[PDB]
Amino acid sequence: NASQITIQARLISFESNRQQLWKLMADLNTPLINELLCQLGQHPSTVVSQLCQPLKTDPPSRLYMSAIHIVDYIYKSWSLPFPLVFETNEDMVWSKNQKGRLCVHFNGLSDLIFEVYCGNRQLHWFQRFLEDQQTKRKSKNQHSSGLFTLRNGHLVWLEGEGKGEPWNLHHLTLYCCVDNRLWTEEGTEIVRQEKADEITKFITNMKKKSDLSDTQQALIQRKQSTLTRINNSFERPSQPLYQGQSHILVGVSLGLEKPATVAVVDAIANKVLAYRSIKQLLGDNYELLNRQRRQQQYLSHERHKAQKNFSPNQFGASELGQHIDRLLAKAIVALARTYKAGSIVLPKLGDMREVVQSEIQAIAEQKFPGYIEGQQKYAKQYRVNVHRWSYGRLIQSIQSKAAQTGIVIEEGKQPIRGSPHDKAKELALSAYNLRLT
RNA sequence: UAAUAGCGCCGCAAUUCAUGCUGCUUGCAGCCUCUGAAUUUUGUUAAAUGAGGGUUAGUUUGACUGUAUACAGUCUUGCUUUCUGACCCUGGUAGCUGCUCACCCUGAUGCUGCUGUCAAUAGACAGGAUAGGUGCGCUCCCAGCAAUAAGGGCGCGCUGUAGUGGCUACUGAAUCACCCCCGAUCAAGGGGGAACCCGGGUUGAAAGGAGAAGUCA
DNA sequence: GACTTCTCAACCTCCTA
DNA sequence: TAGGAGGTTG
Repeated sequence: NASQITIQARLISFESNRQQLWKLMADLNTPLINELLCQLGQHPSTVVSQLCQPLKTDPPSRLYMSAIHIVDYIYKSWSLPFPLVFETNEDMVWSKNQKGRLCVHFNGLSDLIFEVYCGNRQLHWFQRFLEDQQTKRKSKNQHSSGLFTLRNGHLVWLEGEGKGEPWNLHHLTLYCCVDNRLWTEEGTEIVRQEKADEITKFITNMKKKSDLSDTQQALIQRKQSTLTRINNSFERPSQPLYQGQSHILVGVSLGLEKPATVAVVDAIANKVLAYRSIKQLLGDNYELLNRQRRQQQYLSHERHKAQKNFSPNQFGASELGQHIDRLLAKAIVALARTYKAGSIVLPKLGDMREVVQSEIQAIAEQKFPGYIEGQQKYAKQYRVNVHRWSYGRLIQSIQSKAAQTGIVIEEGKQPIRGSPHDKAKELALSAYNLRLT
């Protein structure tokens, strides 16, 4: 699931409650470090479960389980404590304070009621969590847990500049992972379909082998309980999702001179419905692209100047590149949705060094026809000014936005040469040609 | 005193276009009114970019419902970012750390560069982001430096007190989004104005997917 | 900071209120 | 009886 998103909010409680939480978070981060050395040594994560059992009594029943999950994630990789991650829809017990504000009541923290401070841009998510738990409560456990839009969340701390306090210094911040497709009823239908198929496959696979007479029956019981409860739905808003025209393919072309260009082209026909260039996708946000290029030049010169012995290089850095890589994805997806596009085509990220090198060469021979010295000099001067874009965050942001809206993404092969509009059109057509296979 | 030239950018002009407009003939035909694209050629334009360091639980970007992408209704919380304004500053004082250096010569993706006044010492003091060059920046150029790229020479294995940096602690100013006043700042809002529009509104906007750990750049 | 992997329960099952 | 906290699992 690439459609799922993460929301955040700041929690606000008394000084005493924060004190208890800080003490427990320290008493939980201290032993999980000890669990690491024990865990890592034996391998050269199922055994980890009974590995923590002796560690239980050494120094929050649901919270000791939490540290187990974090380690498993680190292993498979190959004064703030670590976040307390809640890998359960039902770990948090939402409520509404007497003053109307929401509250969170964590499972292991019986007396720790935090007040939820968030933004109105995303208060509807917390209200949805509340309504979901309330709907389960009204139905008396007759709704499957797969559909409360709240997959998991982890509580983190944050740094402050007061420099005078153990926790008054630090700010709580809740990070709930919420499946965006789980908001509308029609999307929850597809989510229910996929989850039912997964449950069927998993139960068939597990029935095909033999397990313990009690754990196997209990897990299978939960499976059919989920299958029974999942058919009863919630009173969620209805939206017609997205239709998608198969023949219409929005082709997106990445380069150096133009950071990104698009081409809405028919595939059954051979006509381009409408091109858009980088100056036209970024409506009134083009000065942002220019100043980001200037900043990426300045920061690269500074990084080169710093050489080997340096102070931290984030001086003057920002997330302007990310803001532009999101403004661009929003515009590209909106353009796709306007023309009923069924898919957005993106270049393979692997072919993004060869493409930029070839584009630099093409510009060089375009300026200096055969004067090789001038071509090399201009290539150097161009690489000085027009730095390489960040073609990873852009492809990722488009993948997120399109998946959220409902537009599937395919990948083709960007042509080596030609005008950026022609490159985009031919990429889009090549994608359809390969889809025909 | 000098900044030629070069490259990126930004507009301003032309020209050809269509990603545009109109016409139906529905894919052709005109054109350039708009919206843009592509060349090349300009820098007057109060034309458009750009313009040191900071300052808001800042405004807008919102949800659902009914109707037809709009409007009406209801709810709304201050999270993380990005711009634009506006404002403030160009800092103390007290410790500590890092680097560099006998001298020349080359002069680096090196350093520094604003006004005014006083001295005309090398610095103060008042202003202050229009801050060396050009419409705007640069790893380019220019002026001074250059021991703090690199290399070359060359005194007695040293030349070492200065030049630059970093850090902590307590501090200074602005704690803002029409303006002021009193608050809050693990929360908390209230009060008083003014302009504009028609007792109500307005008095800038945007975007969010997080975390972990590696691989590096 | 910017690129690369990786994660995104759930009904059961007691046990106090 | 309805939450609260644990419990377990490919």
